[PDB]
Amino acid sequence: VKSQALPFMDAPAPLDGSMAGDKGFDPLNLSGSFDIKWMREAELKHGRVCMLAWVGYVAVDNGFYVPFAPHVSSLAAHDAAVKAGPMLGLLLAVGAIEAISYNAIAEMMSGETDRRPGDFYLDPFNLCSTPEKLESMLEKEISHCRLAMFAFSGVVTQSALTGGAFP
Amino acid sequence: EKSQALPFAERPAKLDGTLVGDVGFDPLGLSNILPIEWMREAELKHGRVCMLAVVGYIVVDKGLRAPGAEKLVAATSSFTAHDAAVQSGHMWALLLACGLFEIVGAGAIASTLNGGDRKPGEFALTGGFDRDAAKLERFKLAEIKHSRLAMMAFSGLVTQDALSHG
Amino acid sequence: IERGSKVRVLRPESYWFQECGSVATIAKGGDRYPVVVRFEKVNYAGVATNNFALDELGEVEAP
Amino acid sequence: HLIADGRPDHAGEFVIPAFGFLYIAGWIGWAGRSYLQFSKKTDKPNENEIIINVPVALGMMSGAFLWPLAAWKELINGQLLVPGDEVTVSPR
Amino acid sequence: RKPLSEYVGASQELAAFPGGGGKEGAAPVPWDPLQLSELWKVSANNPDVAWLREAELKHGRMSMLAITGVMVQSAGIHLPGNADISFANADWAMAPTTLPPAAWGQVLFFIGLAEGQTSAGLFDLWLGNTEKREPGNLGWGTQFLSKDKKAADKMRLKELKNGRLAMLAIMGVAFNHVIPGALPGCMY
Amino acid sequence: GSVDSMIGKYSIKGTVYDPLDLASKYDVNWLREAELKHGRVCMLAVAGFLANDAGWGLPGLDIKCSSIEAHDRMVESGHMWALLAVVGVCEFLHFSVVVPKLDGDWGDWEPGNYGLDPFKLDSPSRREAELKNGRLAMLAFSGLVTQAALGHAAPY
Amino acid sequence: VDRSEAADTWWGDKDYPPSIVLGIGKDVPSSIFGVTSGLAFAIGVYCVAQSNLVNILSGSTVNGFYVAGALLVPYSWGLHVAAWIQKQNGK
Ligand code: CLA
Ligand SMILES: CC(=O)O[C@H]1CC(C)(C)C(=C=C/C(C)=C/C=C/C(C)=C/C=C/C=C(C)/C=C/C=C(\C)C(=O)C[C@@]23O[C@]2(C)C[C@@H](O)CC3(C)C)[C@](C)(O)C1
Ligand SMILES: CC1=C(C#C/C(C)=C/C=C/C(C)=C/C=C/C=C(C)/C=C/C=C(C)/C=C/[C@@]23O[C@]2(C)C[C@@H](O)CC3(C)C)C(C)(C)C[C@H](O)C1
Repeated sequence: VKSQALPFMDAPAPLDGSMAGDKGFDPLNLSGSFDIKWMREAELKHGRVCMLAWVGYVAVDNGFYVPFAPHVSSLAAHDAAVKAGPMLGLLLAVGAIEAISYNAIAEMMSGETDRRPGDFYLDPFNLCSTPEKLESMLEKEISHCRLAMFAFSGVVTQSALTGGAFP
Repeated sequence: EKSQALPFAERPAKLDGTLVGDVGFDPLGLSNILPIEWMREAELKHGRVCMLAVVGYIVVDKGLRAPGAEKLVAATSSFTAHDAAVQSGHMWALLLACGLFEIVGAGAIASTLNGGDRKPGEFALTGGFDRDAAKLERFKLAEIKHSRLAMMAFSGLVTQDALSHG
Repeated sequence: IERGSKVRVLRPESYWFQECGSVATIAKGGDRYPVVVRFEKVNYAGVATNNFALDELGEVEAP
Repeated sequence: HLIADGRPDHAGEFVIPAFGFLYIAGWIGWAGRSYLQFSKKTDKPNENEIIINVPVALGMMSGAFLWPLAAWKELINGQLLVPGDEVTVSPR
Repeated sequence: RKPLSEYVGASQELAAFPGGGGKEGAAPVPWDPLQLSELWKVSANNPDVAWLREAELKHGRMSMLAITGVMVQSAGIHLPGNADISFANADWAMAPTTLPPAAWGQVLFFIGLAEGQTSAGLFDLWLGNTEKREPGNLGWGTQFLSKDKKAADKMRLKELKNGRLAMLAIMGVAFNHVIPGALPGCMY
Repeated sequence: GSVDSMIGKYSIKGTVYDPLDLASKYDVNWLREAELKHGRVCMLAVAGFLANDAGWGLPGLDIKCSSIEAHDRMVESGHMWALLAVVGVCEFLHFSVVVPKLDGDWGDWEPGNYGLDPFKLDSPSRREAELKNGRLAMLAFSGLVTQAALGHAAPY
Repeated sequence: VDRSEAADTWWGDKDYPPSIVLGIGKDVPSSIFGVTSGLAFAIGVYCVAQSNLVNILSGSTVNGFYVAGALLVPYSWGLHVAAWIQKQNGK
């Protein structure tokens, strides 16, 4: 309806309180423009990557390392790991998951499967049993996704700027 | 019939008093060519930009600095503060903030051109002054008059400062 | 269409397809192609006449 | 070596002979077409095709000198290009 | 389709003789020796008189701006300049060759935007369908046309005559700039 | 819209001065408008010619030159460009009000009535004086320029 | 794709294409299409000029960003045709 976070206009058509984190924030009609399931999957994927990125950046800068590491600050750790080699192995490992994700996205958007975006059915302890748990955890996940996007953007920009300690 | 501002000149077709501040002043007739909602949003935006710009110019010229701006090493005459600030890279922050707000501005003008019924320049940022519709209309006409004054005020201020080259 | 009339042939396989001919005779019942159109442009065989049905002819000028 | 590229320095090589031939060939074709238009209305067009009516053939040949204006006039009046809905066509 | 006779193009200059019968700068009939206006009857491939009038007015307007630019530029009048740009060049043929691309790059691409944004239904004009488009009526300053039919026709006729004259002038100076000696007595 | 119902006839004799009969050949209101504008421009022009030749000052000016040859040098200096801009704006306003009117219907614009009347000094005799002074200014400025361009100068 | 599973995209009886031809962008408005097309044209022509016209290309100077941005010029053409199609379809 008349959107939240832009109280002088209405949220685009897809935003109708259907999905988690729907604060009615899409002023440009950029999700009524193109399918919002793809948009939500992209949002979730960005958020997960940035959660992992922030926590890994902080750990490496604090001093967390592997049995054989270059033992370098997390800024130059990209170049060090690439020159060592295992970063390309990480590329292959994530490429396997990304090709399976190509498949999953195709079925989800075509309609062969009733898959929610960013839902790989990874629930070992059944932490989302009842629907109330499902929406609560999806809401928390999306809020953390957005906040971690911002967090890693700030961390990496600041590190590339000053080249200082952890903060 | 005949224009309020130009009783010798005929009234423009689109200008009919619906928009506040209308006196039928349009010899060139650009209103009939461009949509009008875009035009009045542009008028509000130009007015607000120049209103804030005059205040910023005078306060920067008088001697007021922002927190930490003393190290921006400007000539303190504003006249150079533009070159100094783009060289220091802080005007890119202003550009980013303005683009962040102008995404919403583009969305809002698209909405009112589409049919959302948002009046041009409305952004729901009111300081609790939309209580009465008559007061809101009076304030809107105040804003449009102050805009029409402030555009030319900034023009005169910057042109005189440039002729001085101080 | 009418005897002594100029008619454009509309049969696709005719040598005179989309061309004019003078009607000389229209027969009664019987013939599936009652009209007898006479041309002046001999086909490959040499004949300048052929029988057509009313639907395969369109008048251009009347007698 | 004749330079046929359209430069006016070497116009006499092709451009002026080209215009001369185009005028002459138009004269020829217009004389032929106009005589055919005359003969088709004759009582015996088939015999007129062989035996040329020379008195009017000379007239058509002479009158074809102004073919570009005559052809343009026939074009505008629509008496040059028969509508295709009136030309024999083989079953596609 | 609307015929040529209803268009504001008649010129008294052609029908200026004993028995011409022209008045107010307009001849009783339009001029068309090679009947190009009426060529659409032969085939639809050709443009209609609507397209032809649109092209005529476009050529006239462009040629008038062009000849005015030629005259002013060759007269020595030039704009202010900076270290980046110098507008001092009398030769009107190579004047655009010598100014920064933003300069001519903003002349072009904005001429290109306008010619293309104003052009809506020009193919309907080609097919002679002026349902919602008058040829030459881009909407630029149409308010200044007199409401009287006579005055409006007079004004449009003045426009057409000036456009044709300027087309002749600009092409004369062009065809004596290239192929020298075409237009005798030309200043440029 | 006719010459008969207009101010500016011969004063004493009262007849209309149109020997060549040019009133009927063009819109009479346009004739009146252009006559008034020409008279006003020539009034200003002869006054300015006299002042600049006198050496009457010009607030904030730099160069001193005779009015006969001042045109080229002020064009070079750049003041005449600004004068052209101001005149162009004013005459574009007059374009907008008058042109949509030639050979047409002057709605009510009274040829020559620019509404520039703050002091309330309008009157019929003053309009007649305006027209007569404008015409004599035209002829006088013609004499001024023709005589100045041929040497003879000063009070002429 | 088979003969059956294929959209009815023929439009010879109508004045403009159906929006379905645009595929994934069958719902993005004409405003977005036009603005993106204009930005794409400007950016791509800038990249091409900076790569081969303002500078001389070479093994040591070929720039990947300019090369990629060059491909926004045909994308700009497609986007502007799309803008016209959506304007005519009413979106
Ligand atoms: C009456 C004169 C006449 C006219 C107006 C045309 C017209 C045409 N012929 Mg040609 N044609 C003619 C006679 C004529 N033909 C004759 C007699 C023959 C048999 C040899 C041909 C065999 C022929 C072929 C095989 C082809 C054409 C083609 C064409 C077309 C292209 C022009 C060209 O390349 O000509 C080519 C000209 C010739 C091959 C030789 C022409 C013979 C002489 C020189 C001219 C006849 C004049 C005649 C005696 C005049 C009598 C009038 C007098 C009594 C007053 C055009 C429709 C071509 C086509 O279809 O293009 C679309 C094509 O493929 N024609
Ligand atoms: C923008 C907006 O909102 O509203 C605007 C838009 C709108 C409506 C368009 C408006 C307008 C009208 C406009 C702008 C009109 C502009 C008209 C213009 C610019 C008209 C030039 C004619 C030149 C000719 C005929 C030249 C002949 C030239 C000839 C015949 C020559 O002999 C040239 C010559 O070189 C030769 C060949 C030989 C040489 O020896 C030298 C000479 C010099 C002798 C308004 C009213 O302003 C309002
Ligand atoms: C007709 C017409 C128009 C027009 C026009 C045009 C072209 C107008 C041009 C006007 C122009 C160019 C007007 C200059 C004035 C200069 C002045 C006043 C200088 C005084 C200077 C004085 C009094 C100097 C005095 C001194 O030397 C004294 C005496 C002795 C010294 O001790 C002191 C000094 C040095 C100070 C309109 C209105 C634009 C539109 C309408 O549609 C038609």
